[PDB]
Amino acid sequence: DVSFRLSGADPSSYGMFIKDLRNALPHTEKVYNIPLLLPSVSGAGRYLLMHLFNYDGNTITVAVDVTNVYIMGYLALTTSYFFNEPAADLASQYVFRSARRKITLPYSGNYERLQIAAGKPREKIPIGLPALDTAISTLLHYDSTAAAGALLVLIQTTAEAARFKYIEQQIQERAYRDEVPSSATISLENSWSGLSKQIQLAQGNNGVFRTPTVLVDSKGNRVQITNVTSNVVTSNIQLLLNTKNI
Ligand SMILES: *[C@@H]1O[C@H](CO)[C@@H](O)[C@H](O)[C@H]1NC(C)=O
Ligand SMILES: Nc1ncnc2[nH]cnc12
Repeated sequence: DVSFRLSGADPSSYGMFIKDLRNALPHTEKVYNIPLLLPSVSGAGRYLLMHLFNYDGNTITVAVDVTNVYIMGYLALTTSYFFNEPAADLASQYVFRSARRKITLPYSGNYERLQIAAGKPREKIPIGLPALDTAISTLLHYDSTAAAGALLVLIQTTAEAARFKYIEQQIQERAYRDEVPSSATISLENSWSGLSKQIQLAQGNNGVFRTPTVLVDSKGNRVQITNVTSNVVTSNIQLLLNTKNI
């Protein structure tokens, strides 16, 4: 298990949590020096539990699939909550079995459905450590519309930060003040599977992507990533989605 406390949190303690989260994900291989997530894991071992504590010390436990860093569900006091999708239903067979009741959220866990449920796109939802404290608090008591927004915050400040050093740094910048994600952040989120695939295909293609990945950069400009010498590959992406899962 990995844990993060908002009470006393700073960029350093958040950095430590994101390190712990990455390190909890198993791999047997690195591709271009980046850990390659496993094709599959059987049984309860598929799921990492993240213990998150709000500023007041209240807690939720979040279930994360270690193959793809996908949040499947969470436990808040004695109630479990899972996304409305087959992978989350499967997860519910292994985690939080001792919850007094299980609620299936009225949406799946992808960004398209969550943004619909929340009534707003990610571009308009501030993220940061304060927003993560809010999100934890929101999830403690069921409210499906409020929970959609909370879950967009939770996913970007945990899973997305684990996947990309740039996103981790963005959240660190937002330790004490929320701000909507940069368009580069949005771009990276949207591109992880694509990038993961191209980095793997580059092995056997002399480091060259079979298909260029289009990203938005820090200055707001749109760029093509064509090979493993890109900063996105050398100094940003931290985990690879196995092509078996693409
Ligand atoms: C690889 O990417 C860099 C930019 O990141 C580019 O300038 C260079 O020409 C590319 N090399 C090849 C072989 O595509
Ligand atoms: N539930 C989820 N967990 C991790 N990353 C995601 N990206 C979109 N939905 C996600």
